[PDB]
Amino acid sequence: NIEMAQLESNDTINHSKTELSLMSQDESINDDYGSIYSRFVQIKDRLDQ
Amino acid sequence: QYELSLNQLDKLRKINIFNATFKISHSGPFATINGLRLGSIPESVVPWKEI
Repeated sequence: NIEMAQLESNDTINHSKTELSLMSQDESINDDYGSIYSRFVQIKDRLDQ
Repeated sequence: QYELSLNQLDKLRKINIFNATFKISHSGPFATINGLRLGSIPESVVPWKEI
């Protein structure tokens, strides 16, 4: 029974740690900023060109 | 790339001066034109072909 509870606790620990450590949502900010910077670059560099 | 773009902006600010090529500035006692020293003093004379 302690092993079954340890199984549920193991799945819980794994899922919780995986969800908490990296949700992949943090990369969206750098992706947006990178995209905006990409637009600014593609504009200004060609303009100066 | 953005750094290169800013460098191109400064290069544009310098490109506003594009009308100046042969342009003469003042260096030492004399004034040189586009990097060519003109005139000669009693101390250090310049070359004839340079003038």
